[PDB]
Amino acid sequence: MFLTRSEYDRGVNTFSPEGRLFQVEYAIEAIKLGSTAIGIQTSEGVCLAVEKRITSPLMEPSSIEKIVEIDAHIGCAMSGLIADAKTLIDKARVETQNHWFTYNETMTVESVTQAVSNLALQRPFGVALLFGGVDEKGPQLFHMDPSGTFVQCDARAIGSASEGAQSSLQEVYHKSMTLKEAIKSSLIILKQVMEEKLNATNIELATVQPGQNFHMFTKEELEEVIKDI
Amino acid sequence: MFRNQYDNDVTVWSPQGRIHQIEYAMEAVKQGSATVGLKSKTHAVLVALKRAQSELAAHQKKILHVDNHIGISIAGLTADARLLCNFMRQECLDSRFVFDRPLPVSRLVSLIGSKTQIPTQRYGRRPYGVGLLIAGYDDMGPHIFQTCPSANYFDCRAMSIGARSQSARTYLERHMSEFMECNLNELVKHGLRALRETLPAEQDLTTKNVSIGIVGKDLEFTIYDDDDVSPFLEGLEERP
Amino acid sequence: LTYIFMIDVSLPNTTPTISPHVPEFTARILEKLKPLMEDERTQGIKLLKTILKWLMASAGRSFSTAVTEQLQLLPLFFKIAPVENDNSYDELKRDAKLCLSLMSQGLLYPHQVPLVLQVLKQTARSSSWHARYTVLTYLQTMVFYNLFIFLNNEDAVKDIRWLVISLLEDEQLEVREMAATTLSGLLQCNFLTMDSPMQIHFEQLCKTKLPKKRKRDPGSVGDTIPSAELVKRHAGVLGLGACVLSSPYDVPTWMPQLLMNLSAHLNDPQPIEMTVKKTLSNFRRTHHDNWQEHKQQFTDDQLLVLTDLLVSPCYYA
Amino acid sequence: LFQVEYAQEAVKKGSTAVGVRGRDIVVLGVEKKSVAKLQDERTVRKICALDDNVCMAFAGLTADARIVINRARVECQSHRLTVEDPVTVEYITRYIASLKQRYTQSNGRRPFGISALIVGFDFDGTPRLYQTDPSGTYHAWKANAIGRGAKSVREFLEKNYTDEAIETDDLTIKLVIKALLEVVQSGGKNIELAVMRRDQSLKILNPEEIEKYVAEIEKEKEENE
Amino acid sequence: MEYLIGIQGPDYVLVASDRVAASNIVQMKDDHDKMFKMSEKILLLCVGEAGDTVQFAEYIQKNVQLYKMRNGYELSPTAAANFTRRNLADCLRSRTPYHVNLLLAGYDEHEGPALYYMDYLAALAKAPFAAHGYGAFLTLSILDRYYTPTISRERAVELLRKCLEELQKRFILNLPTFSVRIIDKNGIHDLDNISF
Amino acid sequence: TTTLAFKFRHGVIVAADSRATAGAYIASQTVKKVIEINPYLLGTMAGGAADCSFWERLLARQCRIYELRNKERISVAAASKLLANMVYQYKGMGLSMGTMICGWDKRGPGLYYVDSEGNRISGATFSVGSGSVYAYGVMDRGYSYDLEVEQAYDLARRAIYQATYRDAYSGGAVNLYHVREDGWIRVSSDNVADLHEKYSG
Ligand SMILES: CC(C)C[C@@H](C=O)NC(=O)[C@H](CC(C)C)NC(=O)[C@H](CC(C)C)NC(=O)OCc1ccccc1
Repeated sequence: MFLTRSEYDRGVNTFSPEGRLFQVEYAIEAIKLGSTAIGIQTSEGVCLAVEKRITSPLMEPSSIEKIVEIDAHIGCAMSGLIADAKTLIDKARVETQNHWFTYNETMTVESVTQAVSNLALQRPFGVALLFGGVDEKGPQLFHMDPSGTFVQCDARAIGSASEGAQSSLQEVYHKSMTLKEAIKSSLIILKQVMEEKLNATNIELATVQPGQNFHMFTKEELEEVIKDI
Repeated sequence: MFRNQYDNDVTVWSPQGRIHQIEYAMEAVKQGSATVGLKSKTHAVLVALKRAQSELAAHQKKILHVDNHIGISIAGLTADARLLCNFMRQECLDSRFVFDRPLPVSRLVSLIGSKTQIPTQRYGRRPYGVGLLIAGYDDMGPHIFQTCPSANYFDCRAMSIGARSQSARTYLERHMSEFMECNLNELVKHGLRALRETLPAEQDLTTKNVSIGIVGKDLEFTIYDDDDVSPFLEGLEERP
Repeated sequence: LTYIFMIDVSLPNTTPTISPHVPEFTARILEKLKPLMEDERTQGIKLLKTILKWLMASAGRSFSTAVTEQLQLLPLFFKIAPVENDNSYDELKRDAKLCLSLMSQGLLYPHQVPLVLQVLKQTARSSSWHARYTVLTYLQTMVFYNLFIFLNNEDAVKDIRWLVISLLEDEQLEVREMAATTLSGLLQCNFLTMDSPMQIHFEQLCKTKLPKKRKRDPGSVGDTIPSAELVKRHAGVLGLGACVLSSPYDVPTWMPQLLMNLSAHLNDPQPIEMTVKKTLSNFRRTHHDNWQEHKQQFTDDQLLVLTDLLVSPCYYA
Repeated sequence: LFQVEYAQEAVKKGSTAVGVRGRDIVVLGVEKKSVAKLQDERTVRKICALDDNVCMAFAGLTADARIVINRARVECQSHRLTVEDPVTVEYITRYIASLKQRYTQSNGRRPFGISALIVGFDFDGTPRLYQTDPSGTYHAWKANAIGRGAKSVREFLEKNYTDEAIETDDLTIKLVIKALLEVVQSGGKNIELAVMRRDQSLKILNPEEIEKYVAEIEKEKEENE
Repeated sequence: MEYLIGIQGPDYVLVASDRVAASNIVQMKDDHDKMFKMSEKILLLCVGEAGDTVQFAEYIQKNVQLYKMRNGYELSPTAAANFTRRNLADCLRSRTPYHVNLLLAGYDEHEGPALYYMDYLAALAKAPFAAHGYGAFLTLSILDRYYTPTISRERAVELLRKCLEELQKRFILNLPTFSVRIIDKNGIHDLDNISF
Repeated sequence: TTTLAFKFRHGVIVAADSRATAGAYIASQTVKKVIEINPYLLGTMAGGAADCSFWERLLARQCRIYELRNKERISVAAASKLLANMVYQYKGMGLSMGTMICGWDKRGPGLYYVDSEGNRISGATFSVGSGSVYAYGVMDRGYSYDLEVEQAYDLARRAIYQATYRDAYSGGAVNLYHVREDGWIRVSSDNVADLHEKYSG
């Protein structure tokens, strides 16, 4: 409400007397104000759900994609402008193929998230990314912060209402959750933040399963899932 | 209202002959979670308490591998620690390629001190915000070292860095005489007890929140996490 | 439309105009907008867009703002408006946020203040979380401007205090945090005065035992809603945190005790852990400038507990 | 942030540009503003051919547009040299959006300041229409408008756009003219229209040709009355 | 080895090229086109070292196409030939030298038909007629004996056929089919391939 | 090395021998001379084994990045040009690579020959390697666009076998792949010794 400014805030590369870097903290918070994205990781599969928020009927819905395929086994959900994450998504895609050429093998999600973090370190970066894929360990989900910290999350929500979604996610999530149950829960949580009827344009749903590659649900496939709710 | 003209840059010297930005960076280590490192005649052990964003989140990794004989625990900005860790790994690999000899830990800590010093003396550079506890085994023996954002480094019989570190340091100083002759199991127990002092009374050490790394005459640096920490944790007595 | 209704005025010693009156026109629009308040709804949405443009234009031109019928249109705007502003909100939502801000910064007659509060209380009870969050945002501007008029009505001060405290215990985290932000600002401007009853209510809510049981482990359950006990604990810590944030640059005599209480709740499960970390971190940054004067209020033992606190963000360690 | 908003103000003041994607024809129409009594209109264009299969209409600062158009044209030839295939409309839009994201200098008005409607046909023969923003966000639209009156034109397009409207090449041209006619009032005097066609070079209709289409829409309106 | 020929008449430029692409002893392709359409009224015929011909010719084509997009008007055939000569000459002393022998045929509304001969050494000469390849030695004389400045387009096709017929009878190499194109005010027009 | 590819009514047929020879030593008889760039594209390897393997693998990496970046598969023409451009940069530096890029794309069935020299050509029938001359004749005499799939498979097997009989540096087994609109399918791997008994019998 009322302004609460301190001399050491907004100092760029200057440590505050406490030792915190305030300008970096403010930048990271602004980055996390994008559209809500929910990822839940289950033994059966990892599911990523995002809100498209298309402005006009004329616009083609496919052109706005918040879920992208880094590789057959890895997919990324982003909150905020696609343009901000374009360089980071490209780095991950180039690294996954560069790794394949050098070692003739798939790159684990943790190694892929570390490479994107290294680019972010080499500077806030302006995006929060959820990387979900099935690797040698199994189905795995990682969260990348605008700061560049990466942690494995059983269930994570990034975006404007992430804090509320995360509390809802905590109560619903259980280790034995099936992929079909996870899809329903993430969409139910997404509906609560959106406060809008779920439709194919409103939400984009993608899943990576151990046998299957990255799959983005088609309009008909999403419609069946939303109707069951 | 009480603005200081001399705290804007690391280059500026205060009229009291102090560089404020270096002191502010030194405080950054205290922001990080507590980490305890102690050494015996044959082994050096780093024990750290990790913290997690949520119950679902895995927990941040305080301890990292630098070489077969060298391991480090980070307190303070993680990004700075990753830059330092990458530098340390390159120096160690270079020493094996050129001399086929594990790089002496003392020489590595000196190189980190040189790298950290340059940001302190140059414009538009923030001093590193990470404090590192380094555990290594060399011909001289097991060694524990502490690095500071100031670029000073210290050889320590035992050291604790991070929030509530002083409580651990009081335990480490009290029982330091026992540490030199302690067996690996007892030395790890002493480190867990010092870390326990940092913890608030309600909270207690758990397999999820504790990371242990040990280097020794016949042991390459090994990081024990989750179930691996359970044998060490079971032996510890209940909180006094 | 603003020009057509300009002649109608509430100015003293004025006869009713022969020109068109705003109250009659709004009543016809309100009846037409009743279905939204499928074809009928779509026709209404187009009408809402035109009327919203009229209210935005009439905010400064109209001699008397806040006509009672115009106040009745506010609940529909609250649900449509977005919690966070964006350029992809489809125009009607973006316009609704702009209209609410212009209406909130409007002079209110003393007679209008009871009526506006009643509409605000009703929308606060509404199911939509966006409407409950928006009511708190509308209240913050509406109270700061026209501050003395609201203060003159004691009943308004009591009702505004109750609405903010009631919204503090709401299920949505975003609304709960906005309620704390409103309370901290209201305490700062002295519209709401920290009192022994207010602190006792927060302390009682803070001391609520967590359930300590998991519905998910047995399974066959879908508890999307957060546990009530966790919401009660968060409301108490959010209330104590708002009191700490009320004085950013000064430590009052009550401040040290509240800080000691906030420190105890640091290890509590999220979202309580995040709230305590942010309040303490903000207190440290604002109170660093005059710390030597601020330190005197704290006893030596109290200072030690505050110094040994980890409120660092995830990027640290 | 402030720079992006300043760029958005420049595009809003720009001449209206409307584009429609049709089954065999993609149409780009831009309003032509009056210049000066002694000025020559040949220099002012606002519709440019990036390549044989791609055409661009811009609303925003003229100087910034020249730099973006030149860089895009050099990229189209470079893509053809490297891959031997005509540039996809999406690829050229992605390049222009990236160029808008970085002016190549820290600060220095990094957003280019031009919003572009890029229309053309892919090697496959799929008609495509895309919109570029100073922010660097690029979207695909069946029909869209940029510049003065864009929001009002879009609503007319949303109601008017239909399978029947895009059924024939003449009808798609007429739809572009009708939408432009709302924002810009005149006959063929103030409107410039370009028809890409399919597997054919971009054609800018002559003033006489645009007037004939304008005359037909007026006759249809009289019949509708 | 590869054969190129051009005849410039009063209102037209007639160009023919062998259509055979060959490896060391075997003809990989018999449908090869050695003519690159730089512009609506300009054709570049390029023969020479493998790789160098495709890369250099494509680079010149893209730059001429770029000039049309940037300025909206096509380069003159004389300007296009001079741009090619400068680029080839700069590469001559560079680490990467292109061994390309080229014929440029074009029609300019202002200057009419133009035929240009450029060797690997980048020397540009305007010619009424010119040829490249080993077969050029055998066919240049036939063109010299019967060429007239006012030759008709039909007679020019007949003269070209006589040179192609000579290659079949005396040339050691097998060049069965030839690609024939004519450039005029109307534009480049493909003509039926002469086959033997 | 003998590798042959022809375009017929039912698709593109790619065939190869399996012999890698250092000097006159037969180092390998099981080498796979066709690389699968993508489920619809194949690349043939002739000339130095390392040169072809590294460059074709690099093309495969570029093709996957193109598919990920543009959300559409690379054309046979685009892949052929990309290999030609990369090898050309190192022209005159001793790389020896003769390759046929065979695949099905939006345009239709596609065959291109790319060489270390820098030749890139498209044709219905191509044969590359030391035994190319022997394969070319048998393939040319029995090749027709209207050939049925079974007849086409036999022509490819016969052309590799006759080439192996005459050429010292060709031998091993005939690896057969058929590119189809659905995608490439591995068809049969037949030892020339087994083929010799069938043909001679
Ligand atoms: C994988 C295919 C591309 C190989 C294929 C292509 O011709 N068949 C071949 O026969 C090629 C052709 C070569 C004789 C020029 N053979 C080869 O490339 C063989 C590879 C073997 C040593 C494993 N020769 C070679 O690469 O030389 C490497 C070498 C260098 C020094 C000593 C011994 C061997």
